[PDB]
Amino acid sequence: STPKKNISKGAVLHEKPMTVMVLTATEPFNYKEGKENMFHATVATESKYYRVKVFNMDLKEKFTENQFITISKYFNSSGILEINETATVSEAAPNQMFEVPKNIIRSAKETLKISKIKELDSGTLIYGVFAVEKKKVNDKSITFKIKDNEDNIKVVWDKEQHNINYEKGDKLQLFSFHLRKGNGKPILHSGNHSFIKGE
Repeated sequence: STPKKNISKGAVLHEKPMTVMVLTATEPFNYKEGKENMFHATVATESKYYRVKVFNMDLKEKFTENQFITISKYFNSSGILEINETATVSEAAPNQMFEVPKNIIRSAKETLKISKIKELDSGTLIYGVFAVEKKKVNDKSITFKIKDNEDNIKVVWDKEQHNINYEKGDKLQLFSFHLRKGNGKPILHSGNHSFIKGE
């Protein structure tokens, strides 16, 4: 009876309602064959921004820029908000609304330096806008080398390569990539919810 369907392993349920303002939301996309589409979103309170993964497509209309929504029975997976059918998502009441500080909006849309990304814990989910230095396509994987002014890192995508035709010099917007660290150079690797988009 599946109230944790599509939800990450050790995600914590939050029953208390939280009002947020929607900052950004991607289009729905297929992340896994046979599964309902999902989309990525970023959302903010007065004190913080959150990355959001929503697995219920009945909610896309709720996730529009500058809309205030009240969310309850959502899951928290190491700081990432995950929303399925269990959640209640309603239009916010006027007195639940608020001003979002400029610094919160800025840091929500900000891209970390690659050198700084490598300092995060292994398993940290990575988001951001990066320039492509080069790419290698083989049959089983696409391997990007992304760079900024100071550093570079390898990005591995081993899922469907239908719309991953980006080229040298293009900027990629990455969503929910896994930072992998261990015996060797850190890499970013695609995972279940990984998504790439231009612009």
